[PDB]
Amino acid sequence: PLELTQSRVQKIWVPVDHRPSLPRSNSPTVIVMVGLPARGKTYISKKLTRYLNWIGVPTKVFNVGEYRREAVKQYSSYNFFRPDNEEAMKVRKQCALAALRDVKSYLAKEGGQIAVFDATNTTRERRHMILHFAKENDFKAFFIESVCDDPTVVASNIMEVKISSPDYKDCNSAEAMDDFMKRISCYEASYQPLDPDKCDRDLSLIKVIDVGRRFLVNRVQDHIQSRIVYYLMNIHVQPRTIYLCRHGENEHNLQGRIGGDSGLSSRGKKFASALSKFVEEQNLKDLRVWTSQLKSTIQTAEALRLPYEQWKALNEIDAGVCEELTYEEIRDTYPEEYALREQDKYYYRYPTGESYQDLVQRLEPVIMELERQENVLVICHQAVLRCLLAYFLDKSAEEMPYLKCPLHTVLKLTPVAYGCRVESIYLNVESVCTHRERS
Amino acid sequence: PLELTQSRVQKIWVPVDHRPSLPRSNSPTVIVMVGLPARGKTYISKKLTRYLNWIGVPTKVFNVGEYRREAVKQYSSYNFFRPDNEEAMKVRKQCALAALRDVKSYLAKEGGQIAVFDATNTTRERRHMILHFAKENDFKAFFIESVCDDPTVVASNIMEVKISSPDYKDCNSAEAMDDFMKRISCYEASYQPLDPDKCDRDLSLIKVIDVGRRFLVNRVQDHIQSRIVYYLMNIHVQPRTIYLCRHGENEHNLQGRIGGDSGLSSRGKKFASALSKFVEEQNLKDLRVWTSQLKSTIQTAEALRLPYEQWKALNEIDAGVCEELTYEEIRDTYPEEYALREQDKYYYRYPTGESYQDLVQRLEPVIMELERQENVLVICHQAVLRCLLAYFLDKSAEEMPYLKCPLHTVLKLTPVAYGCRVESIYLNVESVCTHRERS
Ligand SMILES: N#Cc1c(N)n(Cc2ccccc2)c2ccc(Oc3ccc(NC(=O)CN)cc3)cc12
Ligand SMILES: N#Cc1c(N)n(Cc2ccccc2)c2ccc(Oc3ccc(NC(=O)CN)cc3)cc12
Ligand SMILES: O=P(O)(O)OC[C@H]1O[C@](O)(CO)[C@@H](O)[C@@H]1O
Ligand SMILES: O=P(O)(O)OC[C@H]1O[C@](O)(CO)[C@@H](O)[C@@H]1O
Repeated sequence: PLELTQSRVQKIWVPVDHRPSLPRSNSPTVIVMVGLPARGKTYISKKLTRYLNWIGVPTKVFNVGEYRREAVKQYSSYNFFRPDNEEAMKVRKQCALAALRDVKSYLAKEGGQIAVFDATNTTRERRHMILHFAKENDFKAFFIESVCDDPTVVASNIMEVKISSPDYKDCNSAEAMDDFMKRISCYEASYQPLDPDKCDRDLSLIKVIDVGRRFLVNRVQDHIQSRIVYYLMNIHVQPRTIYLCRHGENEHNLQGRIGGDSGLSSRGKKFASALSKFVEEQNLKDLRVWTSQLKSTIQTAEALRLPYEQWKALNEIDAGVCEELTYEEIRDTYPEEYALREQDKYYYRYPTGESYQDLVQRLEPVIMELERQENVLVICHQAVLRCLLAYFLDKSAEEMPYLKCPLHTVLKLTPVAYGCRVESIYLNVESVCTHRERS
Repeated sequence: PLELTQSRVQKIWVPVDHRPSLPRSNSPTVIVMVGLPARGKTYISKKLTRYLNWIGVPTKVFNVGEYRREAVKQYSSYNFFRPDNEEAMKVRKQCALAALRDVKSYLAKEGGQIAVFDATNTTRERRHMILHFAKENDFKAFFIESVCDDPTVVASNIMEVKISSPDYKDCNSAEAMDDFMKRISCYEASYQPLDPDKCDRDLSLIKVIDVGRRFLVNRVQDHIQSRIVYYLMNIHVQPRTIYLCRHGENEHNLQGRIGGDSGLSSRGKKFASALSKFVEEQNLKDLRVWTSQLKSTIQTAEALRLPYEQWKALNEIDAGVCEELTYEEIRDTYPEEYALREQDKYYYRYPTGESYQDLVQRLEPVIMELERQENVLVICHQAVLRCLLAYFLDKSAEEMPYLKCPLHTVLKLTPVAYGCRVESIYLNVESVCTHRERS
């Protein structure tokens, strides 16, 4: 009794499945965005979706405006958003219902876990309809409202991401700004904010007040909602830069050996000096420096003459029994293991070691702290860097083990208009190449 | 250049410190509890302190009532708490100032990081005085207010932990309840709740409303405050049971070998059956079962015929190079390593392996999820179990590696009146002993 087998790829112990002659084969969530236009609802939707997908929760944004741009060919003006525009009001409702139809298909038929319903959802009527849709489909509903009265914040959002919208292609900055202000005004009369005190007392919600200065949290039901709330409380919209790089070339790199805790080669030491000059030239008022607990990243940070913090979570992927071996020695000693990894690089777990999937779980606290911080330099390792980069660049689990993260190269990340601007800076020091493409 | 040495105990790479001829050698936080008596302030203080200490943040509670019980020998009645009691009002202020004096000494001179100031702090005047004390000593201030108007909740708190207070030793349940209600009334007139809208807008605070049904979060400044907020949102006061046990005896246990991924011995399989009978006899409506990804815990869970979830975070401490070795083989092959561990069992890191300190960091998400859940059975390993037990039993880092966690024994944890009631249930199946006392 209790016969188990270890799955070849993930190394998970499962009950031996001696299928008979005829082999026979929790609740999803609708995140409801709430608020007036230019309140960062799309910014929240996109960032939260990026984080949830990276941690392994399949998430998708359903933006009602995109359904509208598809149904109504060319956008002319705020007149489309008028409350007295009978025809456009019918079209807008149809677009919201078509988005909900795609929400049902995503959560009930496509293996999606979270659907972010990105719309104004400013009226109790619209929200009651979304709740009815959730209850009838056995979906949980979690509301995220963004409340802000600052005209500087509103004007800045219009200038940064609204004027550049496909709706304002034929318009100049002044026309687009004026039209958008009138467009916001169309929503102000019927806007009923969330009321957790009386009306929305039984709803699970978060009210993000004054661009995250204050929060009203009501009835957090589960793990995922609690995580979202913690995430929203850790992120900020302050300007900053994230620099990511690997340790300078090490002795194992020269021998083509994986893992281990070898020190910097002569070229690696040259990169470390080059990195110090680069850091100095960036003229950053304050900079946090993070390393792994492995020698090569610490030696690189030592060259900076700056305080640094060592994180065990930043240590390179653990290769288990394959540690300190070359890829040729892995193919010759463990050919089955080598081929299994090549076929499923993200989920593959090394024997007594890790997978890229395990790395994500380990790096989640790193990501949360990266979000809290401002200027940060992370000196790490190839697999760790691919994982962090997949988070910032919204790369899938399938692409993550193949992202190009060369040695002696700084990846400069600048958060701007929904995404991250990525600049690469090679510090002109030769090294070996450790990148291996798929087969 | 960049000469580093690896510290023998923790295995941390540090710059080689060639001290010259004459060798030369962030801000603490005051957590302010706010609210009327019988609002769970002491419950919050104690639980939060237990969590913060376990994760490695030195934390201490300063309860003003304990300073009062020390200054004023015997407690007679609510008359001591009267606003017109000039003498007792002076004494109570002196007690609060004496507690603050000990807060300053703890944070500035004893290496304490967090001081939980456990008092009513119901008036703006008292809170302004605490803020002045924090600003002058360069301490951060974070307010935690508990607001509840439910008379059932208040009466239940008086019955559960107030009537049994050293103040009510000579009183019967009815006298003590009546005196305590009058005592609460003494505070109601001068009570000024936190106002993050106008008056307390610049204060860093959390308002816990209706026993954690709702939260008002204002100006979370840093990492530790964000963590506290996340913790408060994950804990609950619902009745439940936590069962903790190790996998049934394995083949490595019989050989006296550490680590590895061996399967259950014949006795281990007998324990697994005994555990199923025990679980069945507990008659729990719902029960979550958690295991590690190691075979022995999964085989134990397989005997239950219940759904279970495997956590890589529950995997036994990694012994690095010492994996699959007996303690005799460790002492003979690695005598320096063996002696270093015996001297500093909590901080000692195995080469390419872990410390109990690393285990805590790995187990933090397990603890957070254990808090969210109700009835949970955790089937794990000796070092993992000691770490989890140290959290629930408020054991120090020094005691943690020596806690007794025998094989074939269930530790039944029942949360009641500030602590955890611990019941041990041996399932009458023989095994080897893996416990090793200090030398
Ligand atoms: N109202 C409004 C908002 C707005 N205009 N934006 C766009 C924006 C982009 C880049 C820079 C500034 C604003 C936002 C971007 C995000 C946003 O929601 C937030 C903002 C901040 C937090 N949390 C915190 O800041 C707590 N440390 C959580 C959610 C609100 C707005
Ligand atoms: N008012 C009041 C409270 C009160 N009487 N107690 C004592 C208590 C002990 C055991 C059982 C029930 C209540 C409390 C114990 C804790 C407490 O503060 C909480 C309560 C709940 C949370 N969070 C959540 O429940 C969110 N899942 C965070 C903090 C408030 C009270
Ligand atoms: O997943 P991949 O492509 O093998 O890359 C990860 C490897 O890269 C290295 O960082 C350097 O080759 C190794 O230490 C690690 O095993
Ligand atoms: O810290 P200690 O006392 O060595 O106990 C941890 C050890 O106990 C075991 O779980 C069983 O002996 C080992 O796998 C592990 O190395």
